Amino acid sequence: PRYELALILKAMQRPETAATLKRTIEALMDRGAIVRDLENLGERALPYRISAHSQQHNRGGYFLVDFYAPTAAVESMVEHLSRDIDVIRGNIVKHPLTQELKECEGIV
Amino acid sequence: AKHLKFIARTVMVQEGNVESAYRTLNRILTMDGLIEDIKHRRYYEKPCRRRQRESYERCRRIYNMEMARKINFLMRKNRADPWQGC
Amino acid sequence: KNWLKKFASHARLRALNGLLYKALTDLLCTPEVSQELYDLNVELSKVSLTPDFSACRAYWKTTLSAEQNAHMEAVLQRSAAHMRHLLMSQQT
Amino acid sequence: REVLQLQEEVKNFITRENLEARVEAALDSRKNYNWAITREGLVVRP
Amino acid sequence: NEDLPISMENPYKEPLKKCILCGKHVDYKNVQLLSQFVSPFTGCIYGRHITGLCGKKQKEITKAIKRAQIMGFMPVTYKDPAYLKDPKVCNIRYRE
Amino acid sequence: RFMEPYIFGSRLDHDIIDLEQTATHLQLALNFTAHMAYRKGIILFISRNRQFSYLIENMARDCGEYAHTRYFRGGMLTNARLLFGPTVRLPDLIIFLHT
Amino acid sequence: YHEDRIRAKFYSVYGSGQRAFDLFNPNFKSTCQRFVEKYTELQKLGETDEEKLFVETGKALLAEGVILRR
Amino acid sequence: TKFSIYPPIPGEESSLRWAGKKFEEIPIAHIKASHNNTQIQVVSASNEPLAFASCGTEGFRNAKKGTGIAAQTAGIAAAARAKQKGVIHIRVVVKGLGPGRLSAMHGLIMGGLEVISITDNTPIPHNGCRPRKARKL
Amino acid sequence: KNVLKIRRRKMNHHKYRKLVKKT
RNA sequence: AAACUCCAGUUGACACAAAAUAGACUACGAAAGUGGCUUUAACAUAUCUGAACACACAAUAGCUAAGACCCAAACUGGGAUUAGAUACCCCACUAUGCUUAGCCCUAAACCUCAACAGUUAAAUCAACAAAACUGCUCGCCAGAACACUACGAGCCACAGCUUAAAACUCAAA
Ligand code: FES
Ligand SMILES: [Mg+2]
Ligand SMILES: [Mg+2]
Ligand SMILES: [Mg+2]
Ligand SMILES: [Mg+2]
Ligand SMILES: [Mg+2]
Ligand SMILES: [Mg+2]
Ligand SMILES: [Mg+2]
Ligand SMILES: [Mg+2]
Ligand SMILES: [Mg+2]
Ligand SMILES: [Mg+2]
Repeated sequence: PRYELALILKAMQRPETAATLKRTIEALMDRGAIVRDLENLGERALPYRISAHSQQHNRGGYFLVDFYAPTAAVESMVEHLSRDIDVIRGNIVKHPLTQELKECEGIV
Repeated sequence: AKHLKFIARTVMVQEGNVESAYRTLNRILTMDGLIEDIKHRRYYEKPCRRRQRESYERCRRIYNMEMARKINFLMRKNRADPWQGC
Repeated sequence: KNWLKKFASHARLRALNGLLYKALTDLLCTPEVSQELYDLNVELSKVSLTPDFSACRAYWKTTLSAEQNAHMEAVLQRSAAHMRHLLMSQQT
Repeated sequence: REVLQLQEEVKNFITRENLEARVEAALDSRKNYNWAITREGLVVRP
Repeated sequence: NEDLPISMENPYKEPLKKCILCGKHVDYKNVQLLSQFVSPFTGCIYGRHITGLCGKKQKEITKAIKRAQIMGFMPVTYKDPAYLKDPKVCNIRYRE
Repeated sequence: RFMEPYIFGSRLDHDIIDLEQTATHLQLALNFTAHMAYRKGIILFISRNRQFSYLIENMARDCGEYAHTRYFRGGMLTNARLLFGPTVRLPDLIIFLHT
Repeated sequence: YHEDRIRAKFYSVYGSGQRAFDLFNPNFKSTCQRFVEKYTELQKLGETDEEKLFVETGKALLAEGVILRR
Repeated sequence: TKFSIYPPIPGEESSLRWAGKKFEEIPIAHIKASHNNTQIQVVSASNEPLAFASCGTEGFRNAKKGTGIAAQTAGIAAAARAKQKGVIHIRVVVKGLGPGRLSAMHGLIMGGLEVISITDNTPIPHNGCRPRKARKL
Repeated sequence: KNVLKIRRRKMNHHKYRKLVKKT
């Protein structure tokens, strides 16, 4: 189905961020994914302090990866994100656009 | 513990009015339910007792709202008698 | 429970007195009961329980003004039931 | 119409060839999902 | 006789009232919108008696807020100060 | 419920009383009243609507009949012998302007 | 009644007439009632397309000289 | 300029200053108001403990310790010991709903310190540990 | 409802449980 | 009063535990139950009824094994009170509450309303509960107590569960 990967990456310089993004997308493709688009939400202060890989983070880069993947890929990809040291936090959700916007007639 | 400090539940003082700021903080903590949470968490409330209490409070609020609406609707008739004598 | 019908239709004593004094003071310390009660700054002197535990008399210090005393008395009497409910809900 | 839309959409998917260029372009871009609502039910964009 | 009333649906029927978010998509990434329904001082989610939202959109906002908070998009214990100057849509006053 | 057969319809949640039936009912009522008055029967108007107590009393006095627009004490009719006397005569017809 | 539909549209487009109702007059004629009568006449002497009837009725009433602010 | 009840953001530059210092540089008075005791500690913005005074360290014992007067005395003493270290402005952070929640702040004000902001940091678990059973008194 | 039947059930059960413990 | 002072306060690091606010919502599931986030499976039946035992399930408590252990806590110690207090109050700490794999099969397991279909007309209708009924099916009931008992039988249960009497007694319950 269609999934969205919300990625909070280590606050790094441009070459390292580019390498990390390429590595993540390559993992997605290796797991059978068709990557649709990559969106950069920007570098920002984290809402709270996040401890990952024996390091404390207060700032991070927010990215979105839209893709289509088989259902078996997701779990595998999750494990991969657990091992990547440049990933503060990764989450794969069902793509919000795929969710249907049922119409409402108002308050009864 | 992991959040930024001096933003949550923080009040600034205006022209050295410390008491007004403290009372505003008390108002905020009560309106957000934090005071009630802290007081209720001193001892364990059993799930059945919790359910009964919430049911009672919901029904009491509904009943009070309906009674208030009834009185406000019937207060319109409360005026000076227009047919005095007859 | 069909609440609509219901709505429509001695050493120990000293310990309880002290406990209820502390509890009622701490309830009056905040707007937990109501903002109108909080703004009054009602101070309690003592709590006395009748020997048969049929009533809890909470003695509140009066002020010098008379209209303030009457307003305080009105608010307190109007808020007694909610205070009782809170005291049992907090399991004091 | 579903198939035609998907056909024209696939032309802008990230393949193994454009991965570097697309990553750089995304690094040189910013997307904003934030927007607020008013009491009248109107959207105010950032 | 032509003057008799005719069977008909009420033509003066007023449209059913709609919540402020009716017809609009609520996303966990739109932290600006989600922050309009939490307490500025504690970050607690407002009830529907305050937000005025219908049940469906109240549930949508609650789920989006929890998702954003756990995924590292939104703070938990306070409203992000960047959104303190947004339009006020909730019927609550702290007399602040 | 028992007033439904007499209702023409409901115009924007406001009932409309069918006047074609009102005409026949009023004809029968007025005929009965006229016949009772011809027979020299006692006619007692009753109404607790205070907006019209004065008007009803004036009308009753004018037509030489009787009115009761005031509080109805228990037993005017069922206990009339104790409350008026052993030989009181009760009304032959009562007209409710407000029931 | 049929004209209720027309009335509804009127009260939604031109709003409540600034002229006040006089219910004591048994033959009172509102702006909405004039619009209804003109609409019925245009329907009976012409075709049946509701929107065209609406605009034609508005034009005819404005020609008569009654103000109708949308 | 409209007074803002919300605190300044350390990131966003603001013009509010106290003795030339910013909000994030003022010392902090941490008050812990327990049910039987009140403990005040003044620390720097860099977490250097300057002064410390509780109701117990000021001689009060047992039930007298959990009173408003005891908290006032502790606040006065903490304010004195902090005044001996160059503190005039403080940001207050109270933790707990004990009797000395406000009396300790009163004592701090009466000892010479100026309060610019009040914060509440009472622990509220989102259902973590289970509390003890209610008393059968 | 008759609470005495519930009380009698309580007494009989408690009396029964004592006997099995004893013997 | 005991207890601790390897105590207490700020800061930082940090769960196999339970899940503020939303929820003033009343949703899901056969019921029991289910209220932190994500993802994958996934919520039978295009007549109805149909079982103490057949086939699957069943809160809490409890029993076997291994594991985890913050907090709470039957028991067990200490402190205080009391005429006595090994209860109530304070402190400490177990089985247990948690995970895995097996058992046990009980609740005011209650909406104290058996499942499906239909009606609102009648006299509405002992009472109260929760407006009164009709058709059809299954289950169950024929005074109280003896009795959630005895015996028999079945059961991973062995002070256990299901089924469940009679004798004596009474004019009531
Ligand atoms: S009223 Fe339509 S979505 Fe809320
Ligand atoms: Mg079946
Ligand atoms: Mg059978
Ligand atoms: Mg059974
Ligand atoms: Mg079980
Ligand atoms: Mg243990
Ligand atoms: Mg029940
Ligand atoms: Mg059945
Ligand atoms: Mg049993
Ligand atoms: Mg046997
Ligand atoms: Mg047995």
